Amino acid sequence: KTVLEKSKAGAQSRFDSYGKLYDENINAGENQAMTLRASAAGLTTAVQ
Amino acid sequence: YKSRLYLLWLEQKEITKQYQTETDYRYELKLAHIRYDGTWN
Repeated sequence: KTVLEKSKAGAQSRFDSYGKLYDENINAGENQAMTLRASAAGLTTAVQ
Repeated sequence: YKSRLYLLWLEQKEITKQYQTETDYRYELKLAHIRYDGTWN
């Protein structure tokens, strides 16, 4: 019984991890990298 | 002008005038306006 319980604990440590990860889909940093590329993509106007 | 920002400025270019060699100035007016995206025209 305790063997099953330890396996349950492990499996749930995982569900909790992938839960918390899925919940913050895009990290502050990651969104900043994306918006940087967005900024570089613009400004065709000015160089024209 | 018509609810958009425009600016005017005037630039002077050095031009020599023809038997006499003399430094003289020519003046031209220039206009610009700001596009929607934020880039100056």
